[PDB]
Amino acid sequence: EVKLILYHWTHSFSSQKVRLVIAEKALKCEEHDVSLPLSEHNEPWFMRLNVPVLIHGENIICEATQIIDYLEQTFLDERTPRLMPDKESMYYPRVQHYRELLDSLPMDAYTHGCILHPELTVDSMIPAYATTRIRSDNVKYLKKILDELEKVLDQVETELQRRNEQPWLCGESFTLVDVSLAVTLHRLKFLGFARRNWGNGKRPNLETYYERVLKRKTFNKVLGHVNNILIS
Amino acid sequence: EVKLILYHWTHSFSSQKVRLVIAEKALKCEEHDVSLPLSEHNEPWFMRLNEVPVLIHGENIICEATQIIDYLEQTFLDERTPRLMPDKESMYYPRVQHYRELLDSLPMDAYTHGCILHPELTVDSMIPAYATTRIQKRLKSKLLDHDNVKYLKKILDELEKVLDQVETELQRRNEETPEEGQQPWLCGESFTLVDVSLAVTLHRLKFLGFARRNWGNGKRPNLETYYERVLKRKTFNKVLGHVNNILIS
Repeated sequence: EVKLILYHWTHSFSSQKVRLVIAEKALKCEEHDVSLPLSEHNEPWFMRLNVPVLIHGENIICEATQIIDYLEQTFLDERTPRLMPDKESMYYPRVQHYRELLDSLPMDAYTHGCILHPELTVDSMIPAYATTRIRSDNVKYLKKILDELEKVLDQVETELQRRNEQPWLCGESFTLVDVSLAVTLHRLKFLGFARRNWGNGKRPNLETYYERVLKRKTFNKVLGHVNNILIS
Repeated sequence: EVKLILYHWTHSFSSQKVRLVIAEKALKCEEHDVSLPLSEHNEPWFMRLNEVPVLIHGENIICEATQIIDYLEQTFLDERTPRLMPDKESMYYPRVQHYRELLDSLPMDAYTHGCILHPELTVDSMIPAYATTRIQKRLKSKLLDHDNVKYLKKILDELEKVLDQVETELQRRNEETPEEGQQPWLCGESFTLVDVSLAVTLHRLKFLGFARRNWGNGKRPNLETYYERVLKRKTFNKVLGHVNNILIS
């Protein structure tokens, strides 16, 4: 047989997307978490959120987006679910529009702007002493990108509204745009930007979506513990 | 110790640079050649030229040759481990980094595609002729061939201009060196990354058949001497000794 091999950091955002796509497709994959609990400077994984790789026979693929595209285009046995509609399908141009819009969110900026200036976060799951340690980019820049997020989240909420006409974001099937949405939100919850953008009083369809995928078997099996700082 | 793991294609240009740097620094590395003798269409390595390797070192994943080579030079710093780049503050650094960029910017991919297509522009190519034969419309494809040939010529004239500079630099090194004694490499006495880029480039042009155009029979004699000298270098032979022999899988 031909082995499928993945070298990744368990807590890297992009790696989470890749590993969830692997479970959503029911692929056997030999996964190697190369990260270490404590660094040489004695730091745990939630301190070091500063690219994964897939080896499949003769192919080497790098960066999550490229690994996911490789997976979608390569495993086409009928039993293997598709997470993307046919390239000439009516549905592709919409799905790919949200997928690009979600895959474009500055997660790097969010995580760095959560440790710094934690005032903008609410119920952040990162210990408070990271803020002190990391203070040895600016609030102006950070507020902006947070407001941009609202605008993006506004689009998701409005598009999510269409519920009975249960479905997922773009249709009946769980698609690649759902791994981007699911993993994005779970990270925002870790950073403390969840209460700011949904919950009681705000975006009820989005609050229902987030809670629904926490109950999903594949998501739970793959990302159930990634926000638990007690686990290496 | 912490393992060095390398996934690569033996015959890819970028894998060749990385593997040679590993051997020049005398690093232990678990190397995995992912390539297959025969493809799904039952084709050998010399049929299938079109490759980005990855290095796993502890917690680091590094992809692409230049980035892997920059990673090696910067992290492996034991006193017994050779450096292939002079200290950033050396007289020599700007000269080395300047040729390093000049060589690492050559479109090797376009040279190999333009060899499989349009072999009439190659001489004594080592790729079989039968690789080419396999690889309102009438006037559309005619215009593509014309544009691709114009491009291929252009980049081959650029190669010559790169090789003219190398030849002149090797002339400076020959004038500085007594003919009895240890001959320098491109930028000085030490073998540097720019020498691994140059060696692997020249070996590859030889394979594609773009050597006789650029050296031999009086043209670029220092470069010719350089090429023949690096074929005898121990690490080069150990690592690349057989990468141009289509009889070996």
